[PDB]
Amino acid sequence: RGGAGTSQDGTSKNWFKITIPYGRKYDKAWLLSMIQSKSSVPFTPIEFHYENTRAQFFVEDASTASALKAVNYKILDRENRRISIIINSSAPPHTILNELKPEQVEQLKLIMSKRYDGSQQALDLKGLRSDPDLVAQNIDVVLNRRSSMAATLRIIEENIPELLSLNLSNNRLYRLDDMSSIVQKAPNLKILNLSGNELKSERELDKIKGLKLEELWLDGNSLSDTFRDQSTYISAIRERFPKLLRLDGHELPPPIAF
Repeated sequence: RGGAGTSQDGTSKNWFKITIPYGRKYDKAWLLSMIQSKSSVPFTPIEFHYENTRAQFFVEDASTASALKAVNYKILDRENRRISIIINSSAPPHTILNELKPEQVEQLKLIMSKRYDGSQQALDLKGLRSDPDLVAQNIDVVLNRRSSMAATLRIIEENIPELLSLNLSNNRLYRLDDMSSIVQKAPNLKILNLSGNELKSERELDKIKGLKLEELWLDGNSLSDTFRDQSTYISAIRERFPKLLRLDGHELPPPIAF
């Protein structure tokens, strides 16, 4: 019965992840022998596995896991470097789990660099699906999904803290919640896009609102056939993005102070 880790969640279970930076540079048998010979207590590798250049295994007993953190910088390999143990709390064996793992990310950062420009900050991050490089690479970075879009923005934040544009059309993407943060990450972002995408309810622009968009786009989206004339469009849209100046490529009449 219930005492310290039952099949009924919210128990004294608690799962972890050991991830060893630069593991696959050693014998799955050696490395695991040492990360023991120095461990206060014995343990039990749960679903060990490599990933690019790392090795990472889960644990259960919160006590076990934590006695490995003391194995940190203890083992000392061939070339004479120090093994490094990164211990982190987490979900059980490959729980549902979504997102992109460290590699792909530090890999996505590349498509962008070769995409973002410093002449005009034009991060023509357009149609990423149908795109070479990542093309053929299991690289299913789908910006519509919070996950990608997430990192996708973390990089803009982390590397480009002055972006002035962000062509992002066509990328079959609907809910605009996820990229809600951009307002903080992409301040100077003046222009933007969402063109030929998939946005029915203009009520989305309400989310990404905070962008003083001295220019925008928004056609191709269902958001089209759901309005009166090009006037209800402008008049609506124009709200969230007042100082708006251009749109979908056509001329947009002057502002209107008071």
